[PDB]
Amino acid sequence: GSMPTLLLTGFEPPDNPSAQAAQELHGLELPGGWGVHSALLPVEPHAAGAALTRLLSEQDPGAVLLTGLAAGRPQVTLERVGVGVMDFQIPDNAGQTYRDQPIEPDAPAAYLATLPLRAILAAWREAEIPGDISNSAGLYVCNFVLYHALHWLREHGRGAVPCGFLHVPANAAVALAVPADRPPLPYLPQSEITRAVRVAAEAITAQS
Amino acid sequence: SMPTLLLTGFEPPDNPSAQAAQELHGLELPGGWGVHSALLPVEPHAAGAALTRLLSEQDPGAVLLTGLAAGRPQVTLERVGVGVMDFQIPDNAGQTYRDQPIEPDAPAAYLATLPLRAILAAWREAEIPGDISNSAGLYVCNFVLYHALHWLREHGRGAVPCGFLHVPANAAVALAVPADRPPLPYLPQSEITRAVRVAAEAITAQS
Amino acid sequence: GSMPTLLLTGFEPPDNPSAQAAQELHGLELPGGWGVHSALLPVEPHAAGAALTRLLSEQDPGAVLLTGLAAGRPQVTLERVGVGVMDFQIPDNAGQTYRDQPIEPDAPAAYLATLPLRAILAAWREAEIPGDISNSAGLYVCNFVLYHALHWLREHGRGAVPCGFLHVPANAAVALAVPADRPPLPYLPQSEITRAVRVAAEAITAQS
Amino acid sequence: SMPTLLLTGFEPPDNPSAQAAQELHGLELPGGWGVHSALLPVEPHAAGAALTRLLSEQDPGAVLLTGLAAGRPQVTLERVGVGVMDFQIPDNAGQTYRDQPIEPDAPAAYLATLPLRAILAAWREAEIPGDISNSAGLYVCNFVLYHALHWLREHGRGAVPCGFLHVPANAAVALAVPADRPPLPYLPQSEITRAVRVAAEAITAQS
Repeated sequence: GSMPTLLLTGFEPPDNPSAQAAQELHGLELPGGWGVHSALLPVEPHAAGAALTRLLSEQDPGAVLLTGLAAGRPQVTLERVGVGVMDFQIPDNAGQTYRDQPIEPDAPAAYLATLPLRAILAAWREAEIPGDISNSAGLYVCNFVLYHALHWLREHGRGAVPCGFLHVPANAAVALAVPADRPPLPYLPQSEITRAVRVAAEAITAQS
Repeated sequence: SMPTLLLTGFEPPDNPSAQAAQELHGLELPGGWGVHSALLPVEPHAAGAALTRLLSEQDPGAVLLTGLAAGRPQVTLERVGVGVMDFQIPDNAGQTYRDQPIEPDAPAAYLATLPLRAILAAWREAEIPGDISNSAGLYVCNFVLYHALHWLREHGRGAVPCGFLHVPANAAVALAVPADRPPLPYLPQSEITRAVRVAAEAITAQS
Repeated sequence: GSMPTLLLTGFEPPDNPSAQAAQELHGLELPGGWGVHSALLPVEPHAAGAALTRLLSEQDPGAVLLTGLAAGRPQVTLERVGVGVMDFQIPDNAGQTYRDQPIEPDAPAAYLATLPLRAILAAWREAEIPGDISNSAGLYVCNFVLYHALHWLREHGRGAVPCGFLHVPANAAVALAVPADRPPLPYLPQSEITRAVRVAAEAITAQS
Repeated sequence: SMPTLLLTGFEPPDNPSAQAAQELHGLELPGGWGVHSALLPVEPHAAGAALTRLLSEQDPGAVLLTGLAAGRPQVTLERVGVGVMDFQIPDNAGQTYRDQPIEPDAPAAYLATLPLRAILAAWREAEIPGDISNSAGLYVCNFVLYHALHWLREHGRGAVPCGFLHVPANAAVALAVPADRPPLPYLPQSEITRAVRVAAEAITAQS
C-alpha cells in the first residue's frame, strides 16, 4: 500500500515448488520498508493474465518476481526475455493448446526482463546457490505471464518497475512422482528452492 | 534477375554449416530459384558487415542462415533473434560481450519470417527429425539472425522470409571431442546437407 | 560351415536399426575366408536364449557380434560386460518383467566380452565413426543375450571365440516416432549404423 | 564388540561423500549398531590398502562405501563391481589404467550384497528420490566396491552386506563448475548426508 511491495507469484498445483515458495514467503519483511505480497496464478493463460493484471493494478508493486516450475532444470534460473508467442507442448489445465499464436496483435515480439539479473546471480553465489540466466522461458504459461507483466507495466508507464521470471527445479515431490519409464529428474529440496526465491527477492529490493 | 535464396554458413576447425553451404551453392530450385552461398566469419562485427553486403548486393528473395549447434541431436529452426550479445565463449577475435544490446532503440527481438511449419513438414516427409528452437543462444549465430531481420525490416524488405537453421555436429566435430568431455550427438555431413537442402526447397516453394 | 563364420544378430521389431543392419550384412564376404551369417532374435529373453543357443550350436561361429538398439545413445558403443541379472524397466514383447533375477543359478556374476574392443574402436575412428566402450548393457534382453552367449561359449570349451555386444543409436524412423511430449533422440541414418556394424565385423575377423 | 557399520567416503577440493561420512561417524543406530567412518584416498592402490585395513581391524557387520558421481541427479546404489580398472581421468597420483584386470584369476564381477530394494524403499519413505545403478564406472569408486566384495568373500565374510552409494554434487561442487561446462544437478549437503544416513539405517535394520 503506502510501503513498497514486491509482488511474488507462483503457479497453482500435483505439486508445484513455485507455489510452495510463494506461499511461505508471503508477508516477508525486507530491508528498506519492503514487503512481499504473494499470489498464485492458475496454469491457463487467459485466467493467469486476468489474475496478474488485477494484482499489478491492485497491489501497485515496486517490483515483480514471477516464478514457476521448470521440471528437468538442475538449478534456479532467471529468464532474460519474454516472447510474444503462445505455443504449447502440453495442454494447459483447461485442456487447451495454442500453436504459434501471437500474444497480442501489434505488440513487441519480445520484452526483456528488467530485474537486476547479474545482482541476483551474485547474491545467489554469495549464498552458495548455483544459478544462471536462461534465454528462453518456453512458450507455455510461464513465458506468457512474463510477457504479459512486462507489457502491462510498459503500457501503464511503469516500465521502470523491475519485473522478471525465476524458474525453479523440481522439488522432491515432483521427482518422486516421475513414472518408472521416464528419466530421473534433477531436483532440490523445497527449502533450497524457497531460499533461492528469498535471496532473489532480497537482491531485487536492495537494488531498487 | 532470377530469385535468389541466400544461404550462409560460418567459416571454421570443422563446421558442418560451412560444408552444407559450400555444397549447395548454385543449386537450381523449381520456379527459377537459385541458391547463392556465402560463409560468414565467427566474429559478430565482421559477420554483420559481411551479411549486410550480401543482403544489399544479392537482394535475395529469402534468407537461410545456418550454423553449428554442437550438442543438439537434430536440425532445428530458430523462432526468434534476440537483440542481446552475451558470449559464453570468445569469438574468433578472442572477444566476449556481456548483456550488450545489439542496437540502441531497436526491437528487443525479431521473430524469424521463414515458413517454419512448412519446413518441419518437408523435413518429416524426407524422414528427417527436426523441430523449432525458441532460443538461438546469444552468440554470433543469434546475432546474425537479429542483424538480418533488422536490416530487412529497415530496408522495407520485411516480407523477405529470413531465419536460422542450427545443425548438429558432423562426424568430424564429434570425433574431435576430448576424452574427458561427454560424447556429442552427431549426423553424417550428407544428412546435414540434405536437411539444409530440404529446408531451402521448402522455403522457395512457399514464396 | 567349413569356412569361418561371423554370427551377426539383431533384434526383431516398430523399427529396429539392429535388425536392418543384420539383414543387410547377411552373407557379406570378409577377407580371410570369413562370411557373415545373420539372424534376428526375439525381444523376449527365454525365446532369445533358445534361438541364440541354436545359432551357436548350428552355425559354430568363429566370432559372435550381437547387436541391439539403445534409443538415446548418440554413438555406436561396445559393451564391456554382460551381467548375470535380469531386471526389466519395461516389459518384453510377451508383456513380462523380471526384477533382480539371476540369469542362472551358480553361474558367474558377469562375463567380460571377448571382442577386440580397442581394435574395433580404432577401426571405427579410422572410418570416421565416433564410438566408445559402454560398461553397462542394461539388464534387459540385450544384456541377457550377451551374458547367455558368453556363458554358453565358455561352457562348451569355446571361450576363445570372440563374442560381444554392439549397441546402435536410433535411426531416423525411431527418432521420428518419438511422441511430441518426449525429448528428441540422438539418431543416425540407417546407412551410418549399418556401416558401423560392418566396420566392427571387419575388425573382429581381421584380428581373429 | 558391538555391531559396526563401516562407512567410507573419498578424501578431497570438495567431496560430499567425505562430508557425509565425517558427519555420520559415531552415529548410534537401533539394535546396538554404530557407524565407524573413514576417508579413502582417490588412488586405487592406496585406497585398497586402506580399505583392507579397515575391513580387517573394524570387522564390520556391514559396509557402506560412498563417493561422488558428479552429474547424477539423485543418490544411487551400485549393483555390481567390475574387476577392471579403466580411468577416463587420472587419479590423485596422476595415474591412469587401461582395461586392467583388478586381480588375476578372480571373478569378472561381484554383485553388491546390500539390501538394495529395502534401501530404495527407505529413501522413498523419507521423500528421497533414488535408484539402482548398474555401472559404478571403472574408476576408484568401482575399484573399492570390487575390492571390498572380493576381500569379504576371500575371508569367509561374504554374508557381510557390502555395497556402494554414489551421491550427487553438493552446492560447492556445482558452484566450482567452469563457465564453459554445463551446469550440474546438485543437492544441498544436508540432503546428501540424510540420504547416506537413511541408507545406513535401512542396512542395519535388515541385518
